[PDB]
Amino acid sequence: EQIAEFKEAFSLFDKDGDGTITTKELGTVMRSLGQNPTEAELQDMINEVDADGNGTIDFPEFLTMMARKMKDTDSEEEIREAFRVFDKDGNGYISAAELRHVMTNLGEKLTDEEVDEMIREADIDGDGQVNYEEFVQMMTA
Amino acid sequence: PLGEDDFEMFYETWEKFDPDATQFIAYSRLSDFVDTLQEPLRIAKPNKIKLITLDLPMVPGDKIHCLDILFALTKEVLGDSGEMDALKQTMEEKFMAANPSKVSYEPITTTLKRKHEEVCAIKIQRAYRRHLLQRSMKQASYMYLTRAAA
Ligand SMILES: [Ca+2]
Ligand SMILES: [Ca+2]
Ligand SMILES: [Ca+2]
Ligand SMILES: [Ca+2]
Repeated sequence: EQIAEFKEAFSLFDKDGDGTITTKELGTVMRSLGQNPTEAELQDMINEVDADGNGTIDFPEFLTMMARKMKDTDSEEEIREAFRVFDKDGNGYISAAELRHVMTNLGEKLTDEEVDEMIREADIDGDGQVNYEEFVQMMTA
Repeated sequence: PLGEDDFEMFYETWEKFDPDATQFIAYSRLSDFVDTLQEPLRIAKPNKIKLITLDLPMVPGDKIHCLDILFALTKEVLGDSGEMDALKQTMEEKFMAANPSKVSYEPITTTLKRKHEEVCAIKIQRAYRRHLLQRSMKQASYMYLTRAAA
C-alpha cells in the first residue's frame, strides 16, 4: 500500500513542520475553510485519533486515522461537508449551476449527460435543485 | 537578506511570467514563479503545499493579483506588521485606477478553499461512480439469475 499522498495532507495541518498537529494548527485550518470550532470541540477531535495520550498527532496516529477512513464509509458528516462546500451561496439548495461548476474541477471529467442524470435521479421534489435531503439520498446506498 | 534590490527583482521577473502586464497569474503557472525567485524571498522548488497554505485569493478564473503574491512572499520572510496591511490597501487603490483594463473588485476563491473543493469533489465522483458499478453488477446478476431459473 502507498502512503505517498497522505504526507501532503499531514503537511497541510502542520504549519511549523514539527512533525505533530496541535489543536491550534488544526483550528487554524478549519477556520480558513469556513467553519468555527469551539475550543472544546478541537480537543475532542484531537483526542479521537490520539492513541498515546500525547495531546498532539504525528504521522503514525494520522496514518491510522486515514486507514480507518480508507474504507469508503461515506458517512453523512463527511457528506454534509461536501454539501456545504458546493452550496456556494448558502441558500440550502444546490442549483445545477453549482454542481455543474464542480465538474469542471480536475477530480473527474463527469460528462454533461452524466451530470444531468445525477440531477435527474436526485431531484425528487422536481424543482431543478438538490437540497440536503435529496443530496444525502442520492449519495447513500 | 531582505534588500532594496529584491523588490525591483520581484517586479522584474513578473514580466518574465507576465510580459502582457495583466497583473494576474494562472494558479498553475504560479508554482514555477516562486521557484525562480530571489534568494531571500525564494521558496524551495517543492512548493505546491506552501502555495496551498498561503491562501492567496484568486479572481475568476484562477487569477491571483500581483500584490497578494508579493506581500504574502514578504510576510513569509517577514513578520505580519500592521503597516504592511495598511500599505497594501493604499497600493490596491493605486493599482486599480492605474490599470487601463477594468474588472470586478472582488475574487471569491482562495487556494486553501480550492484544495478542499477539489478534495471533496473527488470523494463525490469516486463514490458516485462506485455506486453506479454496483447497480449495474446487481442488475446483471439478477437478470441472469432469473433467466436461469426460467
Ligand atoms: Ca505542529
Ligand atoms: Ca500523539
Ligand atoms: Ca446555492
Ligand atoms: Ca429539490
